[PDB]
Amino acid sequence: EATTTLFCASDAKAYDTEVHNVWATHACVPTDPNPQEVVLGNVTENFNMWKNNMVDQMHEDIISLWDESLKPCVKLTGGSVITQACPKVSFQPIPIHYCVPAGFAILKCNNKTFNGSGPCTNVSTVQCTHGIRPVVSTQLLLNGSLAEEDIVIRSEDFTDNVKTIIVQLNESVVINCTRPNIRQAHCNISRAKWNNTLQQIVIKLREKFRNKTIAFNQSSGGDPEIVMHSFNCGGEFFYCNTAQLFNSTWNVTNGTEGNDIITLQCRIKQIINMWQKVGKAMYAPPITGQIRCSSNITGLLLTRDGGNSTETETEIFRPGGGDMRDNWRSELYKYKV
Amino acid sequence: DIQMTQSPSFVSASVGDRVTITCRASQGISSYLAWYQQKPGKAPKLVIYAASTLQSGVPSRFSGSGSGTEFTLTISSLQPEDFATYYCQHLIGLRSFGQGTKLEIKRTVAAPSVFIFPPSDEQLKSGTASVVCLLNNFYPREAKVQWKVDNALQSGNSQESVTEQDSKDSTYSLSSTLTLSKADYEKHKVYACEVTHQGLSSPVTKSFNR
Amino acid sequence: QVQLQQWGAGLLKPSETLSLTCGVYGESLSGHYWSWVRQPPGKRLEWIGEIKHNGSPNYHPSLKSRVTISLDMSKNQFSLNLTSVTAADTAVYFCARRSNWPYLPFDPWGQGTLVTVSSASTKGPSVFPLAPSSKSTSGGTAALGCLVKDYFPEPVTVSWNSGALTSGVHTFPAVLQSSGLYSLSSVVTVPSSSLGTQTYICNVNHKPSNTKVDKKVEPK
Amino acid sequence: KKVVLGKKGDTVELTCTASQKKSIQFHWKNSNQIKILGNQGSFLTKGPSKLNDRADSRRSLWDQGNFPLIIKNLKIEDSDTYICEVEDQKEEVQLLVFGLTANSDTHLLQGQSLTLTLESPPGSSPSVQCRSPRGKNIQGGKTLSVSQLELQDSGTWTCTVLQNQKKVEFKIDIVVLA
Ligand SMILES: *[C@@H]1O[C@H](CO)[C@@H](O)[C@H](O)[C@H]1NC(C)=O
Ligand SMILES: *[C@@H]1O[C@H](CO)[C@@H](O)[C@H](O)[C@H]1NC(C)=O
Ligand SMILES: *[C@@H]1O[C@H](CO)[C@@H](O)[C@H](O)[C@H]1NC(C)=O
Ligand SMILES: *[C@@H]1O[C@H](CO)[C@@H](O)[C@H](O)[C@H]1NC(C)=O
Ligand SMILES: *[C@@H]1O[C@H](CO)[C@@H](O)[C@H](O)[C@H]1NC(C)=O
Ligand SMILES: *[C@@H]1O[C@H](CO)[C@@H](O)[C@H](O)[C@H]1NC(C)=O
Ligand SMILES: *[C@@H]1O[C@H](CO)[C@@H](O)[C@H](O)[C@H]1NC(C)=O
Repeated sequence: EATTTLFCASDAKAYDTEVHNVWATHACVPTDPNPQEVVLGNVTENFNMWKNNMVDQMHEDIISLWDESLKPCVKLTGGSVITQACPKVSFQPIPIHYCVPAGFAILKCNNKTFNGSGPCTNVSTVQCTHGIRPVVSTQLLLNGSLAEEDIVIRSEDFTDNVKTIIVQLNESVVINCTRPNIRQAHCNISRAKWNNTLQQIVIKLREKFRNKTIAFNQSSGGDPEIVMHSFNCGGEFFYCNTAQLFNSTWNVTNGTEGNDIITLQCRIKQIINMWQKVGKAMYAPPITGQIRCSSNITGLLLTRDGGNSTETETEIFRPGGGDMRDNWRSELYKYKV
Repeated sequence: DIQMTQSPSFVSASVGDRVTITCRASQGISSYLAWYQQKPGKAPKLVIYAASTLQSGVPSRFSGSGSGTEFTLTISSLQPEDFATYYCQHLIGLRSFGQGTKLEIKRTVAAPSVFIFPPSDEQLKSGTASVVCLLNNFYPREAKVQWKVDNALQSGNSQESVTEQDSKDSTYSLSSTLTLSKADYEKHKVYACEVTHQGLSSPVTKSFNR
Repeated sequence: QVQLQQWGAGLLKPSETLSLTCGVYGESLSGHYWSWVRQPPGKRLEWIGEIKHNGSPNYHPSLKSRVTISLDMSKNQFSLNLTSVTAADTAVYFCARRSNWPYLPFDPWGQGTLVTVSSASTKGPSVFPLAPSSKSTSGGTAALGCLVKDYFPEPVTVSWNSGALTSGVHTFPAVLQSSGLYSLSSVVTVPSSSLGTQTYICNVNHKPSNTKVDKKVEPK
Repeated sequence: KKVVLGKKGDTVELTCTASQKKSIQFHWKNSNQIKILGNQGSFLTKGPSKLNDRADSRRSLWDQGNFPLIIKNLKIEDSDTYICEVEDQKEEVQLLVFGLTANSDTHLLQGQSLTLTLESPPGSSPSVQCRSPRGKNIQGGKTLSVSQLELQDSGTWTCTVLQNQKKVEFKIDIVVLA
């Protein structure tokens, strides 16, 4: 195990005046080496996604992006007020391949069903990572990587209810958020497909907790970026209520909603809470033009309640998130420098 | 956009002397820099990449250092072949280069041989007058040429042409063509070309009467 | 070893298209990028763009709407398009190979191809004498020459006495006039005592219009 | 085993200082390991507790290495052992809220009695010492009674409850007609 400053790789377009392409062109390289990954037969290697120094470096890179990219109108940080120009700019995350310099190497776990922590009896040697988009969101991981086999749930400690459960889906669920043109938005999720998706998540949770009843609930409360599904779509911050998504009971039925497809009440806020460090930030009014963005729910961030005393009758899970590091561990769990 | 400025733009050093050219960047670029050697009528040649990593084949006398904004390309001992134009490149981003630094041979200062040639009678027939001022065999290259028609400073109506260093005495040669119209030329009298050079104790003026 | 050769039309006109092709000999196009870099007369280099074997190009911001780089994987060659060229496009275009990270420097390079965009029409040069004089005798050294004015395109060859005279000859580089035509002056320094005993004749040739001129320069 | 006393209807702040001056991950939990309040980077998260709508923190001290547990509108049933899990470590603090009410709320007369009642949780036996606006002192356990009230007893009484070396203050307005 070692730690060195890694570089990155992207198909960034210099001619594109969008923040991700501009930054990547100025701080990355098209690459790549060919053709495959050097497989290591009969070699076991231990991994630890919940302590990978790769995520920390990436986290600082994602932050450094927003700093020179989205310029807020007002910035409140530790009793400090900062006002500045806030021009609107195209904002679309671009896949980034973090590569290792000369001298070191990157071990990749080929095991399709890998929890992220433990022995891996099928590793390899890669020069750089795969396509990883800087998706900043909460509750629902967007535009990530699907599982090659079954859905996989991960947690630094399933026992500790204060920990996050990084869920990976094997089948992507499409979500359509559009602002018609008032300044209000709404999202669309196939009720049929999303159902079975919850089913799959349930049988996995029920499996990890020997024998209990799985029941989803809305957010227990907190900040608007935690209570609702917060995400960036076209340089705008959306806050969509997902009380309809996480409201089902598993253990023989309970509550089924219909109406063909699910529609979530959403809205755009100018005053948001910074995800980088502690503080707030106000931005410019919504764009007069229309905003269409269709994303892909390939992952979920859930938090378990449970615990207390006197046996168990049922478990409860809620849409979690917040720490964007969890969003990177869903893509960098099978890598090791 | 990041700007790449090199300094100096014109280095005068004798063979065997130690030379060091710098390249400043407007913004931080870590170690994404390269250096190239380009000779007249030829393509640039990769000297040192990764700011301090020498290219395969490049002599040991070539070295590089720096990181962030300030960079340096140093040659321990110069050789007759080393004298050329060097460029610095931002390996990424817009891949912008620098204005380049031209390294040339040094010799003892020599005062220019100033001459002036009035337009020909045959040329005045077409309807154009070209007055030429010649600075023959002079060093250094730096020299100021001012045109004066009836004791009036000219501007925007003259061009200069400098030759390369002579293979022998290593000197320069500059010409200055004051282009005027047939009418404009035949409505004045004196035509002088004041020359200012380091080898001269005072500016020398050569003029003629039409 | 690997060598990058370049061919194509150098002399172009406004609104026309630039089409240059760079051939590769000694190496395949696989596993390597191929970029074009131009350099305006007396200016810094400029990265135009580079294409990958996958087909995904990467042009320069201000040149995307014109530049188009492709790949001829059958002949191991790549081209460079440039629609609607102007006077600001006059430069020497190069072609270089760009390896993969961490190795990024452009290498090898091409010999380059000089490109000039002008609307001027082919015209023969006019040779005017630069007669030596007494008010030019600098230390027993008189100066004389010929004025090759108004000609297009470049270049022009100027010699003295069929090549017999070479010492003291200074043929200044061609200059671009505002009339779209080029101008050149070829001077030579000779002993003043040999002005009335030695003959001096300049030889100018302009193949683009087949114009040879042998004019004698007599003092006044 | 650090004890803190609070008042019914008031606000209390439970300190949780880290080893370093940096905003990190923390979480507050009661005796039954019930999630009360924590964080996820730079956001605030609340748990499924009865103190949900009455719990908050001062995020302006997070970067300074402090993650307080502020509980407004305190209630008797909020008496429990609260733990702050930060840096793989646990800080334990016990919270006791009592309360003290008089015998009546109507205006009393001179020479009349005034009884004070201390409502305390099971397992605690504190000590109350109240003082009248004239200086009249009285001490006891659960119940305190003054035989007669003077005209100078009219005003604000100050009763101090002592528990686990700690002490909380109570002020009661008693009006004695002339
Ligand atoms: C995903 O999982 C579902 C349910 O377990 C299964 O039916 C399907 O084969 C899996 N594959 C996909 C399509 O990736
Ligand atoms: C979302 O948009 C896709 C097209 O990208 C469409 O096929 C799908 O039906 C939409 N889903 C919903 C729930 O409207
Ligand atoms: C989800 O399951 C319930 C119960 O079987 C049912 O009411 C609902 O229609 C199901 N969802 C589908 C069809 O996606
Ligand atoms: C979730 O919250 C709702 C609304 O308060 C409540 O009805 C339900 O019991 C809670 N628990 C579950 C498992 O849904
Ligand atoms: C997900 O990817 C699609 C296509 O690249 C993009 O349009 C969309 O904005 C992405 N979603 C988010 C939340 O960035
Ligand atoms: C979303 O999911 C669909 C179905 O898997 C897929 O075809 C599409 O490429 C995915 N990505 C985006 C950005 O929509
Ligand atoms: C490239 O551009 C040239 C110039 O316009 C044009 O002739 C040609 O069709 C284009 N395509 C190819 C394959 O060269």
